[PDB]
Amino acid sequence: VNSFSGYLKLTDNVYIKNADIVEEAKKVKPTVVVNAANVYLKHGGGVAGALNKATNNAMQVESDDYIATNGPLKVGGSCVLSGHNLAKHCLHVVGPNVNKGEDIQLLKSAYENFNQHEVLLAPLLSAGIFGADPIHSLRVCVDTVRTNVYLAVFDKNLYDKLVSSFL
Ligand SMILES: O=C(O)C[C@H](NC(=O)c1ncnc2[nH]ccc12)c1cccc(Cl)c1
Repeated sequence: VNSFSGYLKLTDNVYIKNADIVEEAKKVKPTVVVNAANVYLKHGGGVAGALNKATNNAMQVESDDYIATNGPLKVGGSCVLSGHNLAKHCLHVVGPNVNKGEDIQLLKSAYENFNQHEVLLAPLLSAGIFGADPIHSLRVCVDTVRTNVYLAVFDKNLYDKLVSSFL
């Protein structure tokens, strides 16, 4: 038993809510919150900019030190950093950004990173300003992640569309 609340059950292990992931994180303090990152960990907008803003830019400061030491991530890859005031850990996961011309086939690889953590609060990878089809991303999530994932969908209209079309 965990302390996520009001989540619609999609499958054995995937639950979904129309909620601001930043607000969910502040309320639950999960072990792992997933950031929809880019390879440079430049947290400008979307999930990343919003999470980072909620940490008072501490996420960005930590991320810049990480990149200075390790170089960029791979598209499809991830790293574990602090969750600051939002969670124990933040799993920064790089899905493909369609508006950058990146390979949508890498979405499955991106979701595979979730399997290294027993429970996660997460956004829908490559949705929003990443420009991929959110219905497809949800299908990849359910068909790839085996651990317990709680998806927080910001856009109300998107949430309703995702629920009503889910097979
Ligand atoms: O679920 C959605 O609607 C799509 C979701 N977006 C957000 O979670 C979001 N976007 C902008 N500002 C925000 N502030 C608090 C949350 C938040 C998303 C998912 C993957 C990549 C990106 Cl880039 C965006």
